[PDB]
Amino acid sequence: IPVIEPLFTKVTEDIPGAEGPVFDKNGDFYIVAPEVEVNGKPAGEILRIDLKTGKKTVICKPEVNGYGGIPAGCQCDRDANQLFVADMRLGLLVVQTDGTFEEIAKKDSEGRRMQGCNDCAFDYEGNLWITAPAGEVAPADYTRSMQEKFGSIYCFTTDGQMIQVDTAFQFPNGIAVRHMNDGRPYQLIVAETPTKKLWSYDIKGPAKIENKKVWGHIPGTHEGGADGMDFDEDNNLLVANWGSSHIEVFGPDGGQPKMRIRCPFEKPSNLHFKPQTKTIFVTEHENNAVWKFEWQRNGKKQYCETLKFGIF
Ligand SMILES: [Ca+2]
Ligand SMILES: [Ca+2]
Repeated sequence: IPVIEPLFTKVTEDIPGAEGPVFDKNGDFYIVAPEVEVNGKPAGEILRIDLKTGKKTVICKPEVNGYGGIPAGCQCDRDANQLFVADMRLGLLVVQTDGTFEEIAKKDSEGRRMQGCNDCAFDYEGNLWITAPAGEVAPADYTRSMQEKFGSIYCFTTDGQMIQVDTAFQFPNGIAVRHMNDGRPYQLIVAETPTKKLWSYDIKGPAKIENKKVWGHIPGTHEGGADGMDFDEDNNLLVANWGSSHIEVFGPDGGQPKMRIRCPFEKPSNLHFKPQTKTIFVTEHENNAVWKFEWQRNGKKQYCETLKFGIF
């Protein structure tokens, strides 16, 4: 398996558990710090990063009824410039760039308490697919499915329904949506970290998935596995393989990695493309920093880059 070693440039550092890199509709860059703590209690933060100086600004420190959050994944909305944030303690949050935020749901469509979320991905129809590796959200005691299989997958539909689409995962982490050339959602790819597996489902409609299958195999016997992921414009899937110093690259059909990207750090966590460029920003947990490198091509357009009132 061919391995490439591109030049990695440091952007910023000293961000505990650096995760969820994302660009909003104005081109601003944000990341989350899920591991920030105060007196032993969660006090996760959402930061805006100045790409010119690397300076950090905390715009939001989520807390609900005295319970601090553990923000871990982000997606920018299309119809409004707001961020949807998966929080391991609070569930799903919608955060405004001014720092104000709102809790999306405490229970799902079946009346069951919400589970803590880790990452999410919009499909082009506007539905948000979410991984939930933690147990019930605060005030429930914090737990995670690293050993036991109670991780779930949710879909937050355009008409506001929070539906659990599947469960029994051992720490579902990264997630991505494969689209057809016509823009129609085709497959859902979900990373199950410790098992070194990538799973796929066929998307038949909002919150409707079938044919669960082992889509890809993550290399290594190291502790960890697939974390965050994203597609490039040719539908190649780039996957951060936490613990093995590489980002794996899969072809549209999955299976075994077609290429590997060697990183100057052991723990790549998540990544995101800068709109309209080949530049990929990567968060990593060895130094808790954010880096950037040039890929071979542009990234796949995110939902927030699509037009609601477009002709073609
Ligand atoms: Ca993650
Ligand atoms: Ca991303």
